[PDB]
Amino acid sequence: YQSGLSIVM
Amino acid sequence: YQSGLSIVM
Amino acid sequence: MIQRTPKIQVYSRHPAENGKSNFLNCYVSGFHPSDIEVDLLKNGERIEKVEHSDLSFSKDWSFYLLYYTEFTPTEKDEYACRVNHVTLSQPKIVKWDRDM
Amino acid sequence: MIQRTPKIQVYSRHPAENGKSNFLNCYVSGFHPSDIEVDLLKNGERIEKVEHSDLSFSKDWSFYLLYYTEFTPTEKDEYACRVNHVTLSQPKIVKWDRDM
Amino acid sequence: PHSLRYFVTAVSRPGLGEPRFIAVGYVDDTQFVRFDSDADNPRFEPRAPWMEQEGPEYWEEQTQRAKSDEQWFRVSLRTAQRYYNQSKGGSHTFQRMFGCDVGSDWRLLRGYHQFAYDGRDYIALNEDLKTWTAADTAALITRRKWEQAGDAEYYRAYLEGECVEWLRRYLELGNETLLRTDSPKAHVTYHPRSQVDVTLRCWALGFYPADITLTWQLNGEDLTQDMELVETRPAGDGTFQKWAAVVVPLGKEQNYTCHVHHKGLPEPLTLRWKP
Amino acid sequence: PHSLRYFVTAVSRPGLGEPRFIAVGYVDDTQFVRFDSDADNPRFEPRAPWMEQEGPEYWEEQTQRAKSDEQWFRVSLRTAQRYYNQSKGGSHTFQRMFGCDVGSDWRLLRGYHQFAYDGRDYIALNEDLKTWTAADTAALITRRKWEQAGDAEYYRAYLEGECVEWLRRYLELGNETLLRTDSPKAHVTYHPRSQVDVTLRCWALGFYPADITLTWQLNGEDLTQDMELVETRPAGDGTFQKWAAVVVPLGKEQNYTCHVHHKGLPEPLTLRWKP
Repeated sequence: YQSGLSIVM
Repeated sequence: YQSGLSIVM
Repeated sequence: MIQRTPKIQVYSRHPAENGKSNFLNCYVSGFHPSDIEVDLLKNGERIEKVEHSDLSFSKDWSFYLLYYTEFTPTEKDEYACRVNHVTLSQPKIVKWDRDM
Repeated sequence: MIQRTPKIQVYSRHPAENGKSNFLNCYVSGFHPSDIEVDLLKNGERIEKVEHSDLSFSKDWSFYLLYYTEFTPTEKDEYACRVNHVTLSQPKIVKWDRDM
Repeated sequence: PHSLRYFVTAVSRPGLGEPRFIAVGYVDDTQFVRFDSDADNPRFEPRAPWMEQEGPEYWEEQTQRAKSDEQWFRVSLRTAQRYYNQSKGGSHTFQRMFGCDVGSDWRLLRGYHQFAYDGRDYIALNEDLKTWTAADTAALITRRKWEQAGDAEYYRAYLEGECVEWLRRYLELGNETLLRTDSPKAHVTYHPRSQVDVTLRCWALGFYPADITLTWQLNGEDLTQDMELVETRPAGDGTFQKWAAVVVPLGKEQNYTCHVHHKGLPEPLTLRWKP
Repeated sequence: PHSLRYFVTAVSRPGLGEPRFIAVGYVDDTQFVRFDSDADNPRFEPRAPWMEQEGPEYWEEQTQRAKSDEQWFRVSLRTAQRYYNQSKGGSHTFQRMFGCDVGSDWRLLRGYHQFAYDGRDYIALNEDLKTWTAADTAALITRRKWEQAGDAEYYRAYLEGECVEWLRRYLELGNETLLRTDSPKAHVTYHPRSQVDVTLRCWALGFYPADITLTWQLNGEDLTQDMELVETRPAGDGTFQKWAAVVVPLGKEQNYTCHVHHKGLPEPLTLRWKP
């Protein structure tokens, strides 16, 4: 699994 | 099926 | 906010034979949003212990779920799947057809 | 007059589980001549109504037959295959091993 | 080829609690892991028997990444709702699909990182794994941010590394079952719909993998214009079912043939009705 | 490829009656017809469900051709018992295997017409369908007799014509079952033969067609010199089983790998033991 880094905005 | 033709001898 | 109404398929795991234990399957797919109510009915009332798959979605982002229970098919008992969605005004009841 | 003794394999059609009906198999192959005596034994006695396959032979001309009966595996019942052939001085009794 | 896929659904429930967070993992057409926020103890769980071998260090790392992603979607849901000027009460869904495809050699074929907001395409990583495709004006803002931050490099590094490495490992653990194919058990059923016509139904049952081709082809029609085709459906034992039906004039049923293509079948099935 | 094969056995029983004559028909590894002289009513019979559809013309012609061949073997056994100066009382076996193999295009690949007397090679038709191979002095006379008479052309016409046409037809009739593949259900079992060594047994179960490859790849990609392989055996449900065993030191089980190759498997299975 890989978690997100930057948020959508 | 196929029947034989010539006999062995 | 896409809203997709669910496709509903009611079928058995194996070919239905009277007196032979089998699995009743209700497959709901192609629906958005994820929030959905699915029940399995025997003779119009609600079968307890209906398992369902973990929620997942297809390649178009539309969700799919499988609801299943163990049943024994017989001619006199009628099996159905009851589905309620934001898209449905009232719960939709789909009868089980043994040729589908 | 070639003489080939039969290979004997005693095994079940499906993985053996106690109380589940299954098939006990004795497979004799690689033997010449065709004449052979095969019996299926439960606790030393002879199971009735044991079917067998139509006689056939391998590419090397050695015959093979399958002998089968329906049985229910359990912990206390012991199954074997007894085979007699012109090559054997006395009948060979092969017990059934569920890991073989 | 083989595929590793994660399907992530985040649904906000304003006034009812924190957003529901669900992540399901699939290898090919087999589901092997699940994370669901509403479980009594939310943690990654095995959904395949071959995964029960994994030690705690696998599960703890997976669960932490799931819990980390949960905060990501909680923020991103809030960020989206405010940008779109949506009502605070409204429930909204964020969907994410990511994974990798490996070829014959078991080296990466394609990497996927895609998002949908409220059931519509939002942003997707392109096949290059370096650039983004934006669905709407909002995603174009996400794209400029992710371009500057270098998010594509962060995701590509996983897709090119851990994703393929773990796909091959999952294939090792479940090899005896995952690499198997079950050819469909196919038959044609004849139901006389009227006094003028009959419906012919071609069944394909108990087949794995899920991909299959069912066509009724009349006289060599490649396919049929009026044919009912149902969606491929799970049997629940790891195998799938599908059927194709045509309505044909009475007495001409034997012209129609059903053709089945599957990974299990080196040659296609040709099925005909015989009474 | 696909094959149509007939396995014909004639065994004389002096003092008990006429020679026993048995003919069995196979498509690939599936048996579809049988003829036994000692049956209550001796005739070719269907032993596959897809054979129940043939009309009365088919079964009577097969039975008639079988009855002619039965008389052929009654004479040929007597001739063979006379050339070798064998005792009239002695029971002797004449075996004949004939058929055809068709390729991808479903056109003839090889035609077979071969005979064995008392379990040993006698005369065989070559792949050319024009020449014979003689095992002994008796067959060299049969070879010269059959060469002058032109028997090879009589058999070539069947192998190249009726055999392939009916092979293609059988594949059409039983397509839904004959073209199916059943992937082997494979697993490795661990049996500790001693405290010095352990036996690892690799299983292949429930597979069709019968052809399979089971190989033990110790250490690297090196197969094994000392491996016990049992003959492929029928389960009795139309599928086959096979297993391969090796004896390995205790604690070294993880070096050994079992490999399975099958028509059902697009990729071969690789299996290892973990205790």
